[PDB]
Amino acid sequence: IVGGYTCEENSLPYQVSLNSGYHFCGGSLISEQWVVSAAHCYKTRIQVRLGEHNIKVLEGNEQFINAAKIIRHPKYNRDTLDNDIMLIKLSSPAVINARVSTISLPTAPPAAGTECLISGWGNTLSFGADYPDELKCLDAPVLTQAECKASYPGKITNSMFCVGFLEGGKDSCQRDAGGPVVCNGQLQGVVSWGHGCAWKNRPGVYTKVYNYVDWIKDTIAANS
Amino acid sequence: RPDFCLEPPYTGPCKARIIRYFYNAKAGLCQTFVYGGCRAKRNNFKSAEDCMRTCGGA
Ligand SMILES: [Ca+2]
Repeated sequence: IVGGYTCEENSLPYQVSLNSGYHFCGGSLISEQWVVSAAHCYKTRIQVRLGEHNIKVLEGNEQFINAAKIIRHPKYNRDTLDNDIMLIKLSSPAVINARVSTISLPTAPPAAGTECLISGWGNTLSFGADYPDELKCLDAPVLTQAECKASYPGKITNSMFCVGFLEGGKDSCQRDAGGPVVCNGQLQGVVSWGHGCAWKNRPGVYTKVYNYVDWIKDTIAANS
Repeated sequence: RPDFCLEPPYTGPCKARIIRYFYNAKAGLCQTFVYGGCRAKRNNFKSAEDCMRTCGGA
């Protein structure tokens, strides 16, 4: 997260990280046993960490749960990034408490102008490359599809939308992928891609979670 | 000796943080870099050994 701030320590119980020897992506806890992430964050083996604030300093609230199933959307396209969404079933249900809890799926599509909260342990660009130990947060508005397509001619599919600032300076960045864009308590976006981070006229591009509610519900049910 | 060995490391548009190796012709060795998870160029390897086998000496 570039140009953001440190999230309040306890405050985003739904934010998880994906690990495979090291932290490589984020994710969101949507039910006791299911996590939503990005398809480009797929690895054959993944350990999900929950309840983290500082990924290097344990405060006792942290859980370490292996992924039992890792399911990319069947229509994920690794070249165009169309349908960049993924589900992970935890090997055991998360223990629910103040530091580890779920976020709602969206009940309506993202509305332009709505202020959202984007979070993760991604590059902050604060001193050249800077991968922070503490979870970072960014308040940022949903942009119109017109603004999105103007920023990325040729590249914005139906699965995608932009959240951020056309002026640049504030954005998600590397290691943030798979993490949450939450708007009014609902998971509207998954951190996906962008041209650079925090460039002028190049806001982050996010997967539109609302388009996948049925797939998510069906997938979860098919894997009970 | 391939020319792609002389290209700077390419993070790409995706926002994962994946460790990969690239050949640094100024260094004469392979070094680590951050790969975003998609659209890799050819100067991008999963090990330093693989990297040197393809690009070493370039
Ligand atoms: Ca922690």
